[PDB]
Order: sequence, then C-alpha cells, then structure tokens
Amino acid sequence: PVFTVTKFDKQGNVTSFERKKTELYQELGLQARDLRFQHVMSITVRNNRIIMRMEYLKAVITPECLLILDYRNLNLEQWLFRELPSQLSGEGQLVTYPLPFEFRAIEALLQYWINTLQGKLSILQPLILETLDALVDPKHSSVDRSKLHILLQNGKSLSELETDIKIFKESILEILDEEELLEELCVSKWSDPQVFEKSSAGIDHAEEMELLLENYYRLADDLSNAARELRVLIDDSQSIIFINLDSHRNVMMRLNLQLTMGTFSLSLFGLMGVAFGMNLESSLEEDHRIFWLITGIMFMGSGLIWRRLLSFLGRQL
Amino acid sequence: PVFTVTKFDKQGNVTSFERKKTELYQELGLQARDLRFQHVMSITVRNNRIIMRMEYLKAVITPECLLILDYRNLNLEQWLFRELPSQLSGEGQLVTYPLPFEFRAIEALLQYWINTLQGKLSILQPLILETLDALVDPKHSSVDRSKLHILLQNGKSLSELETDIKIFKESILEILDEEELLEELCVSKWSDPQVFEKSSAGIDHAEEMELLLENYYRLADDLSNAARELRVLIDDSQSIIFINLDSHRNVMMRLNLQLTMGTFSLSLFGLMGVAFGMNLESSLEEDHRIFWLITGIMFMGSGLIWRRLLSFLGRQL
Amino acid sequence: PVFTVTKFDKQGNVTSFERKKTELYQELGLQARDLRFQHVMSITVRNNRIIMRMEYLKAVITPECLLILDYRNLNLEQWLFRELPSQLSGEGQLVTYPLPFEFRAIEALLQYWINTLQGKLSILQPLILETLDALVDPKHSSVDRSKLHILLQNGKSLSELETDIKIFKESILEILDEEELLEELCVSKWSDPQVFEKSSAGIDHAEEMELLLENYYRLADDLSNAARELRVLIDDSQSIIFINLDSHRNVMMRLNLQLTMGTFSLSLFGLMGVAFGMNLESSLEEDHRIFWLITGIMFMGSGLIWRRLLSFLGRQL
Amino acid sequence: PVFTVTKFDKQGNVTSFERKKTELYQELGLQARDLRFQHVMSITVRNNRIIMRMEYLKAVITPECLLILDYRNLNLEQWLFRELPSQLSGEGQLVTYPLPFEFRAIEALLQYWINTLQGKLSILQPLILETLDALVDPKHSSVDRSKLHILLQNGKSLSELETDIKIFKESILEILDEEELLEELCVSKWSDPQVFEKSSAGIDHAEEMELLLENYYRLADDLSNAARELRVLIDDSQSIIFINLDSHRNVMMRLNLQLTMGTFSLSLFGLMGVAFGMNLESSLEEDHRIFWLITGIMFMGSGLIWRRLLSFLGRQL
Amino acid sequence: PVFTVTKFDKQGNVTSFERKKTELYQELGLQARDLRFQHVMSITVRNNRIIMRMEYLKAVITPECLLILDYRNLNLEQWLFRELPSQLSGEGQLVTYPLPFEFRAIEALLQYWINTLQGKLSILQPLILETLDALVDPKHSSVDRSKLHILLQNGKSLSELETDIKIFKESILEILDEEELLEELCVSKWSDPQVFEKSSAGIDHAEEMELLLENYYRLADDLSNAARELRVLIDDSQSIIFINLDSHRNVMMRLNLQLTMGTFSLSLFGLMGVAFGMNLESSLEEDHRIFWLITGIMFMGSGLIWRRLLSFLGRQL
Ligand SMILES: [Mg+2]
Ligand SMILES: [Mg+2]
Ligand SMILES: [Mg+2]
Ligand SMILES: [Mg+2]
Ligand SMILES: [Mg+2]
Ligand SMILES: [Mg+2]
Ligand SMILES: [Mg+2]
Ligand SMILES: [Mg+2]
Ligand SMILES: [Mg+2]
Ligand SMILES: [Mg+2]
Ligand SMILES: [Mg+2]
Ligand SMILES: [Mg+2]
Ligand SMILES: [Mg+2]
Ligand SMILES: [Mg+2]
Repeated sequence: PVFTVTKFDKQGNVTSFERKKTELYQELGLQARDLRFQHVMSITVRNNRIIMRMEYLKAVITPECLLILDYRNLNLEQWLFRELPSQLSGEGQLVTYPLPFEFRAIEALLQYWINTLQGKLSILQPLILETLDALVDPKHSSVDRSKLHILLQNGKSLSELETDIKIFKESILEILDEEELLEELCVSKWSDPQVFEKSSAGIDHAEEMELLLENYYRLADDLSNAARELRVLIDDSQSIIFINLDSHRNVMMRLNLQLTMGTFSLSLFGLMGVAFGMNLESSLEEDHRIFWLITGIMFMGSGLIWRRLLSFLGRQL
Repeated sequence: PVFTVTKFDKQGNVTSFERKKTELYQELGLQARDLRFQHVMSITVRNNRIIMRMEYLKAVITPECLLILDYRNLNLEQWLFRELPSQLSGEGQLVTYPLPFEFRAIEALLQYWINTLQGKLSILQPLILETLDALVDPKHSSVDRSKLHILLQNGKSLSELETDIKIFKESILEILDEEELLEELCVSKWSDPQVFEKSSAGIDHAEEMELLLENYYRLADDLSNAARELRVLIDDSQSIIFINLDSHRNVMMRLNLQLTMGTFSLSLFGLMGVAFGMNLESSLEEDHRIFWLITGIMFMGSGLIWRRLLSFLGRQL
Repeated sequence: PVFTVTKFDKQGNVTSFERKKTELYQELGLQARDLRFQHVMSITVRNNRIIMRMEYLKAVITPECLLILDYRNLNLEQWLFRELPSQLSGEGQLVTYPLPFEFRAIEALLQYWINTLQGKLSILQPLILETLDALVDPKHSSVDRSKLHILLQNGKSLSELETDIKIFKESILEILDEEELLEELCVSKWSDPQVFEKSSAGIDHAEEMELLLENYYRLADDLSNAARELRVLIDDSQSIIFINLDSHRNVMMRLNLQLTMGTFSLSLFGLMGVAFGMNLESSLEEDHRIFWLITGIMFMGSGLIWRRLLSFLGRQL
Repeated sequence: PVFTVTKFDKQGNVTSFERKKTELYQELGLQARDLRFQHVMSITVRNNRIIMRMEYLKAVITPECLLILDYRNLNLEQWLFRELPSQLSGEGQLVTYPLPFEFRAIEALLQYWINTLQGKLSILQPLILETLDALVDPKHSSVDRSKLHILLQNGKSLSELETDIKIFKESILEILDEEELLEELCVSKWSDPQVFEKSSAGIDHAEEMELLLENYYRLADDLSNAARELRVLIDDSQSIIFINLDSHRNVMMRLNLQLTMGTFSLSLFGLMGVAFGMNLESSLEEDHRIFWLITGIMFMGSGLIWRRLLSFLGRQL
Repeated sequence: PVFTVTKFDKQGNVTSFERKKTELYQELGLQARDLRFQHVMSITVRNNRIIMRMEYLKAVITPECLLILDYRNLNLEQWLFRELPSQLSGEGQLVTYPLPFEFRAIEALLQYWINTLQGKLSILQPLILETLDALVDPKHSSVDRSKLHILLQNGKSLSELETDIKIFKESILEILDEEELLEELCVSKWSDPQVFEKSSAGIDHAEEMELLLENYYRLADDLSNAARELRVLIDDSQSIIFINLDSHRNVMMRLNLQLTMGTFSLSLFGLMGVAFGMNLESSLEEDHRIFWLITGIMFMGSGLIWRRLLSFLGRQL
C-alpha cells in the first residue's frame, strides 16, 4: 500500500510525502513485521529504530529524523506543523543541554500523549461531577431520566481512559525495569559509537533516559489516581442515591398508610350509616334523638379509631 | 486406544491417519505421561518435542513435522486443510527469513488460538452491548423479562472467555520469564547442534523466539482489556437499571399517594352525605336551603382538604 | 497417647497397628514438634522424612515405607486398603521408570487430595447451577423461600472449597519456588548418597520431582478457575434476580395505580349520587328527566376522568 | 517518666519494679528512639536487644532476661505470673533441646499473641454465625431491628481483627524474607561469639529460628483464612436477606393488588346501586322485578369483573 | 519569575527573601527541570540536593541549609517560624547523636507531613463515625436527608486522604528498596568525602537513613490501615441501612395490606346495604325482622371475612 509520512529532520523542518510500504522498509532498514502497528500501546526498538504507537499516533524515530505515519483524518495538523517543530528544533528551554535527537523526539511524543490523556480527564471530570452533584440531592422522589444516560456514557469513557493510562504506564515501566531496553533507546550512541562518545559531557546516558521516562511514568501515575478517585466517587454517589430513593419511598409509604387508616376508619363507621339508609323498617325512623346520636358516633368513632390506628404504626416504629 | 493424527511435514503436505497411542509414544520418542493432555492450557517441551494443548486443539511439534491430535468432530477442517498448509509452507510473507519449522508451527498454532479468542469476543460484545442498551433506557417501568436471560447467559460466556485469555497469557508468560524454557522451544537447534549452527545468520535465536511469544502475549493482553471493560460496563449498566427501576417506583408511588389523598377527601366529606341519607328524622328534611348547602360543603370541602393534603407531601419533599 | 498407624512398605503391603507417640518419634527419628500436625495444609521435610497433612489425612513418607496416621472414623478404608496398595506397588503404568518410593508415595497422596477437591466441586457445581437456574426465571413475583437456604449453604461450602484449593496450591508452589525445598523431597538420595547414585539413569532428579509437583499445581489451578467462575456466576445470577424482583414490583405497582385511578373516578362521580340520595328537599325529586341525566353523567364522567388519569401516568412514562 | 518492668531471668523468676526511662536506656544499652513503642505491631532488633510490641504488650528480650513494659491495667497477671514463668523455665517439653533464652522468650511472646488473636476469632465467629442464621430465615416480612446493630458491631470487630492478623503476618514475614534480620534474632550468638559456638550441636541456628517464625506465620495464616471466610459469609448472607425482603415485598404487593381488584369491582357495580338510591324519580320504583334483577347484576357483575381482573395480573406473569 | 524562599541554616536561623528562578538555579547548582515541582509527591536527589514536594510543601535540602519554596498563603507560619527552627537546631532530644543537617531536615519534613496526614484522619474519623451512627439506628422509616450529603463529602475526603497516604508510602518505599537511592540522601557524605568520614563514629550511615525512612513508612502504614478500616465501615454501615429501610418498608406494607383487607370486607358486605338502600320495591320494606338481620350479617360478615383474609397473609408467611 502506502504510508502517509510526515518527516521531521534534526532542525525541525517538516516534509510530508507518500511512500510505498515495501520501499519504506528498505529505506528505514526494517521489516514488514516491525511496522505492523497491531498493538494499541507499544514502544519497541527494532534495529536502531524507535517504533512507537499510541492509539492513532504511529511514529518511527531514526538517528537523524522523526517520521509520523497515518497522520491524516486525525486532527494531527496543529500539533504536527506548529507545535512539534518548535520542540524538535531545540529552541528555547536550555541551550547548555545539547541532547541527541532521539531524546527530543521521545520527549515530544511522550509529552503529546500525556496531554491528550490529561485533556480527556479534564473533560470527563467536570461532566461526571456536575451530573453526580444534581443526581444526589435529596429533594426529589426520583432522578432525572435523561442524566442517567449521561452518567452511563461518561462512566464508560472513564473506564476506557483508565485503560489508556494503565497501558501507557506499563509500556514505560517495561523499558524502565530492563536496563537493556533502556539502553536500546540511545539510538545515536549505537549508530555512532565513536562520534557520540566524543561529546562525553553527560549529554545522554542511562540517567538522562531514565529521568525522562520516569517523569512521564509519574505524570501518568498522577492521572491514574485522579481517574481512580473519580470512579470511586461514582460508586459512592450511587449508593447515596439508593438511600435517597429508598428513604423517600418510606416517607410516601408512611403517608399512604396514615391516609389508609383514615379511610378505613370512615368506612368502618360509615357502614352503620349505610345500614341505617336501607329502605327497611328499622323501628327507629320516628325518634327525634337517634339521627344526631348516630351521626355523632360515626364522626367521633372515626376519629377515635384513626387515633388508635396511628399509634399502631408508632408502636411498629 | 488410537490417536487421529493429522501430520504436516516441512512442506505443508497434509497426511491423515490413525495410530495406536502405545506405538505413537515410541514413534515420537515420548512417554504416556507426556501426551496425557489433562491441562486445558499448556505449552511444554518434552524431549525435543513441543507439546501444546489449547482447549480442544492438541498438537505436537517435532523437528520436521507438526501433528494435530483429536481433530475430528471439532470443525477443524477448513483451518487444517486449507489455511494451515499455507502458513506452514512458508509461501509469501518474507522469503529472506528462512525460520525453522518450529517457529512456523508455533506461530500458526498461537495465531489460530488468538483468532478464536478474538472471534469469541467479537460475537459476545455486540450481543451484550445491544442487550444492555435497550435494558437501560429510562422509558419503561420494568425491563424485558426474556432479555435478562440473554444477559445472564452472555455474562457467563464472557467470564469463561476471560479465563481462556487469562490462562493463555500465563502459559506464554511462563516461557517468556524463564530463559531455559524459551531456549527449549528451539527444537531444531538441539536436534542438530551443528547443522543448525551452520546457518548462523540470525534465523532463529533467543530474540526471534521472544519476539514471537511477546507478540501473542500482547495480542492476548489487548483481549484481556477489552473483555474486562465489557464486564465493567455490565456492572455499570445494571446499577443504572436499578436507579431507573427505583425512580419510576417513586413516581408511581407519588401518583398513587396523590390519588389516595383525593379519595380520602371524598370519603371524609362523603360521610356527612351518608349520614344525611339515613331513614331517620333529621329535623331538616323540610328545609329548602339545606340540601344545596350541604352538597356545596361536601364538594368544596373535598377540594380544600385535597389541596391541604397535597401540600403535606410537598412539605415532606 | 497413641497413633493409629497404617504402614505401607515398598511392595504395597498393608500393616495396621498402634504405637505410642513417644516411641514413634524415636522409631521415625523425629521430634514431638515435627508431628504436631497443627497446620491444615503443610508439606514439610524434617530429617529425611516427608511430613504431609491434608485436612484429615496425615502421612509420613520414610525412605522405605509410607505411614498414614489417624485413619479411623474418616472413611479411609476403600482408598487405604484397595486403591493405595496398587499405586504404591508400581504395577502397571510404566515398567521402564523405576522411580523411588518417595515419588510413588508423594504422587499417591497428591493424587488423592486432588480427587477429593475435584469431587467436592463436582458435587457443588450441579447443586448451585440447578438452584440458580430456577431462581432466575422471570416468571414469578417472588423466589422459592426454601431454595435460598440451599444457595446460602452451597455458597458457604464453595468458599471453604476455594480456600482448600488455594492453600493446596500455596503448599506446592512453596516447594517449587525453592530448589532446596524441592531437593529435600528426594529422600532416598540423601539416605543413600552412593546406592541411589549408582542407578544414574534419570530415575529421580530435580526434573522428575518438579514435573510431578507442577502437574498437581496445574490440576489445582484448573480447580481454582472452575470454582472462581462458579462464585462469579452466583453474583451475576443474584443481580439478575434483583432486576426480576424490582421489575415485577413495578408491573404490579402500575396495575395497582391504574385500578386506583378507576376507583377514584367512581368515588369522585359517586359523590353526586350520594349527595342526591340524602333525605333532604333537593327541589328536583319530581322531575322525570333528572335521574337518568345524573346517572349518565356519573357513568360517563367516571370513564372520562379515568381516561384522563390513565394518560397522566403515560405522561410520566 | 517511669517504666513498670516485669523482669524474667533465664530461670523464669519473676521480679517486678519501676525504673526511670532515662536510666533504663543506659541499663539496657539502648536509646530513647529505640523504646518509643509507636508502632502497633513491630519486631525489631536494636543493639543485641529484641524489641517487640503487640498492641498493648511491649517487651524487650535481652541475652539473659525478658522484660515486659506497661503491664498494668491490661489483665496481664494470670499469663505473666503463672503461665509465662513455666514456658521460660524450659521445664517439660523436651530436655534434649537446650535452646537459648531468646528462642524461649520469642516463642512465648509469639504464642501469647496467636492465642489472643485465636481467642478473638473464637468469640466473634459464634456471635456472627448465630446472628446471621436467624436474620436469614425466610419466614418474616422484616428483620430483627436490634440484631442489625449486633451484626454491625461484630462486623467492625472482625475487620479490626483482620488487620491485627494481617500486620502480625507482615512483621514475621519481614524477618523471614531477610536473612540478616533473621540472624539478628540470634542475640546470644552475637553476645558470646565463642561461648555460644562451643555448644555447636545445632541448638540454635538459621533453621531453628526460621522454623519457629514460620510456625507462627502459618498459624496466623490459618487465622486469616478463617476470618476472611467469615467476612465473605456476612456478604453472602446479606444478599440472601435482600432477596428475602424483596420476595415477601412482592408477595404482599400481589395480595394487595388482588384485593384492590375486588374493591374496584364492588365500587364499579356499587355505583348503579348508589345511582338507584337517589331521591329522584327513576320511573322504576313501582316495578316488582327490578330490585332483585339489579341486586343480582351488582353481585354477579362484581364477581365476573373480579375474575377478569385476576387474569389480567396472570397475563402480566 | 520569583521563588519565595524561607532559608534555614545549620543553626535553625530563619531568613526569608525572594529570588528569581533563573538565579536560584545557579545558586543551588540545579537546572530548570529539577525544580519544576510537577509531581504531587516526590522525593528525589539531584546533584547533591534533596528535592522534596508534599502537596503544597516544596523544599530543597542543601548540605548546609534547608529552603522552603512557595510558603505564602498556605498557613505555613506557625510551623515554619516557631516549630521548624527548634527541630533543625538540634536542641534537646539527644546530644550524643550529632547527625548531619540532612538527617535533621529530612526528619522534620517527613514528620510534618505525617502530622498533617494524621490530623486529616483525626478529623474525618469522628465526623464519619457520628454520621454513620445516627444514620444506622433502626428507629426511623427513612434517613436524615441533610446528613447523606455529609457522608458523601466526608467519603470523598477519605478517598483523597487514602491516596495521599498511598503515594507517601510509595515515595519512601522507592528510596528504601534501592540502596543507591538511599545512599544519595547522605548529601554531606558526598559533598565532603573526607571531612564527613573523619567523624566515623556511626553518626550517619546506611542504617541511620534506613531507620529514619522505615519509621515514617510504618507510621504511614498505620494511617493506611486506619483509613482503610473507616472505608470498610462505611460500606458495612450502608448495607445495614439498606436492610433497615427494606425492613420497615415490609412492616408498613404488611399493615397497609391488613387494613386493605378490612376495607375490602366492609365494601363486600356494604354492597348489600347499598343494594337495600335503592328506591325500588324490595318486597321486604314492611317486615320488622329483616333490617336488624341484615345489619347483623353485614357487621358479622365483615368480621369473619376479615379474619379469613388475615389468615391468608399468614399462610403466605
Ligand atoms: Mg481503552
Ligand atoms: Mg527483550
Ligand atoms: Mg473457561
Ligand atoms: Mg522447569
Ligand atoms: Mg398501595
Ligand atoms: Mg378505597
Ligand atoms: Mg476451608
Ligand atoms: Mg526453609
Ligand atoms: Mg335513601
Ligand atoms: Mg485493628
Ligand atoms: Mg534493615
Ligand atoms: Mg488526593
Ligand atoms: Mg534511579
Ligand atoms: Mg430495593
């Protein structure tokens, strides 16, 4: 096929072209299996070439140049053509530390990925915090139906972000743990064992590579703790939501039971009113002191039975 | 008994026959304990023979041939006779890497198992996603009864798939961790310490075996993260289902309580209508301005008591 | 006190007797602290003697004999007198592998314990599967009261079985990890450094002991995964049970609310029927076109209010 | 200040006195930072002195004596003056193993703490088992209100006990893992490099110290599994309690809905009875075959509507 | 920019000033990347300087002085100017241990952070305990709405505190695990390899640094267990809250069902009273022994049906 290559030289100059994969393997001195890019996160060195893939960002770091592959249709235009050249050129920062190009390229790629991981968390966190805050207030019998889908979607994005940080840390820690892997990153040292050793002023050794990789492992470790705390907060907030729903359930069920007692009291003493309303000879239809006596009994009796019933639920706490 | 053997030579030729287990041990130079195949996942080397079992796939890799055992009644016909010979023959790919037959056979077997593990996840994931998506919508008082059995069955298949990936990774990592185990896989090297060493051009050494095994450990590690995220999503979606069920429970319980208040108001003020309907002398049956006054009181009184009761639940939030 | 000893010689002959603990220490060349048997799972070697305890099975493996202690009232009669002698005698299997008696005794004891652990799971699994299957069907408002106690008891037995497998694996892995511990198991080698070394044909070395112990670690590892999946299935099934109970709760609560609306509609429009049934002058008792008009209003009005109320809950989704 | 010291010599003699902390540091050859006792669990050796703290038990093991500090108001009277002297004196047990005083003192202190940890579990376990057993029976609509506080308190004590076992195991495993730490416990060896080496009969070496410490690590490991299983059982029992509560909730809700259907049927067909009871001209008050016809319709119609409604919930499963 | 520096010399004298970052790098012999302070918890040594950050506390420990950076608007006035000088001066404590300034500065900084971590837990624990205690009492149908927000906020602060302790332990354990990292803390040793070695009386070696760092790892380990137990107690208490809410839900639902049975009984037998109240010829309006017979049937029949219905729910347990 073809690889859309954006090539940065040691001076930060940007050249973009297109080359066949078969010809690129010979030009880079690699094989077809080296540039398969079939791992979502991987930082490997194959024949003096640093091959890194971070999700959509596939790059190869050569002794003298940095190549970005498959840079189209991925919003890799502002960083690639305006921010990346400045970092690779070495301008500013410190002029007393002329580190090799591999250190500048590895730092630029690692910094870029830690920025997208940080940016993803800086967007998820306000969304989850604002959705959980209004879902957890104990002032409603129910919850917002639409905002539960937001929490479900944002929780899924949080778990995918947690994996992205986790596999970023594993890739860096794999190189840090093994000294041979860490030494392989010093690409210019092996390309020129004599020219690079001439400037033996501590420009790049095992310490400088370890310091660079440990810096981004700790930055990603900060992301892991912040993303893990957010996931813990989601679980804690949902448990408070469950107590809120089941507490107002009991409040409405107590009011319903109190009103049920009142309707039973009226029905119990309204039965004698219904009984005395039948069109049968009650032998009392002529008395003038029976209607008001029964009417008083029904109203007072309903009140007394209601008061007695209300103490029944109070007895049941 | 007998072993149904499908034998592939160094040229990919397929020969199928049947041999007694006792005779196969002598032919292979093995013992009865070596070919017990009592472990669901195992990759061991016994006397210059690579013995691998992956669930139903049992294979022995010899210096010059690959044997597949118990290949019947397992749908091992398309891969065995059409896809496996092409991979073992070495055609295509790279003609500049004449790797030994053991590397080709190990890669073909490891690739096949990572494809079935990937295929199992590629089927479970859409089924779980589509069942969870329609179970979680907050537009129904209840959930689909039949689709809960689908989620239960698919969740069980997901946990069995998670174990299959987990024990696949452990088997590969066991060989990767120990250099002696990794060196044992170089079967042709030990069979011919001089003939194999003649082609000392980096065809097969500790790096090539490590690169092959690390490739499939990372492919299975990708499967572990994808299957673990799916299990996390199931738990997150069920918690949202619980909030949905308990929120509409509170909505229906609030409507029921509001209607209960209305029926109590009618019953409370309908008692005086029942009282005035008895066949007793009320001393008011002749007045012409008492019927409409009481009728108005009952209807207005029911409304006022209902309005007062509705504020009672509003006071209870 | 006394130890009920069942002694098996190198030929598998069974002798049972009773000896005092104090005399047994001198006969075995051990101490009182060595045979305390105070650990539920332990495989230790003390002065050229392999001392193993597996729950109720306490055994000491000597250079020339195997002793089983406290074999009474534990159903250790079929295995001890019919199955164990055959395995220790070395008959069958392979006649070309004259392994020492310690290998035969360790294998027989380890095989026996992996069989009881497998048998315990082969009984728990059908019981849990059949109880969960009928508890999870979404065709009942509630669950079987009696079968919840079965699940509680079987879940407790599953967790105790999980610990039995876990501590069995730890005991084997402790010996496997340390080469000195693994070498101590070669009891006959240290008893006869010259006689055993005479048959230097690979009968028993570090590989044969490691292969035997790794075989039973992997068999127990299979048990751990099967028992862990069952525990995961219990948790998954209970969550589906909770959704089933809370979905039929909402179905019955929706039917109750729909019938509550119908009774309120009848009560609301039955109040005018009660109002017109009082024994007061309504100034309409003589008209012939008022009774049927009011009766129609009550029945039609109840229907219209019921239809309007039914749309109210539909508005609330 | 002052330290309340209970001193045991090599013969088990008990002497109790009080000494200032400043003078005790010089007498013991220690510093103020060594005897801070600010760690709840700690077993450290500082200048040939074994300093151990186990919650309230603070002890210093010297070459020739064992000192217990802060032994007042802690029920340390029966063990200190009646049980501890017997163990330290070396009487009974084995007279052929004249182990140094440090081994006897370490064993006595470690045995005492494993007894209090075992005793705490032997009290919690029956309390939790008896509370869970009667809370889980499916014969009550609710649970015992008072016994939920017992489970909450006993669960809190179980988690504190789990930490006590966990940090006891970590303290022992720290010494076991490092050989230098294990060698420091041989206090008499370093105090008298020549006198102790004279009795080179295996009285105390790296094996005897390792055997003593591994014995109590495994005893505490047994406690960890028993306490962990109890915590798992609490969680399993509570989930069964939730199913019990939500199953009888559905049973009472089905009975209430069935009775609600019956009251609606009476109200629906009682409306025509109320309609025919108004004091309006119905044009049917003179017929003799209308009263019983309507009365039959109301009673039969209520039954038919009730039967039809009962099938409605049966349709909803 | 500028760094607000509070400088403490070897005598504890406090000097506060303001210096530009660029000039401070040259004065301290460091680089811009060394003082980035972009890690929430970090204890690193860069060119004979101990650089530590603990949340808001950023400090650099030099051979002869301790510098605190960004000390404004953080309540760092009482500790900085009244408590810190006393600890750094070396007054009191022990005059026989003239440890270097780095040991005094590291101890003062580590002690300060363990005090703020302890103080945060000493505030959270009473707040959570008092909120959980009154939320868990089984004497209310519901829970306090306002106190659920307190538990949610305090649970979030507890999880952030748990991370603060966790990363404090990781930072200390990283130095403890690696001897080279631990040796780098001995700043005065490398600054003066001969002057420091002159006082070879055990003032500061690998043991003294290890003892200081292990002391604060164990103090933070105590905090981890106390904060972890509190989080476990929150989860246990919430599960008891759920049982309390669902038990009183069943109690109120049983009372409501018992009263529903009573109202159905009155409605069932009140239908014959309504039937006999219609203005139709019942052919019984003249009999004198029919009114009281029907009235008795309605009242007795309601009681008998109610008693029969009450046994129905008793049959359903
Ligand atoms: Mg992801
Ligand atoms: Mg490698
Ligand atoms: Mg499986
Ligand atoms: Mg091996
Ligand atoms: Mg109700
Ligand atoms: Mg009613
Ligand atoms: Mg057990
Ligand atoms: Mg050992
Ligand atoms: Mg009337
Ligand atoms: Mg504790
Ligand atoms: Mg140490
Ligand atoms: Mg934090
Ligand atoms: Mg380092
Ligand atoms: Mg519930």
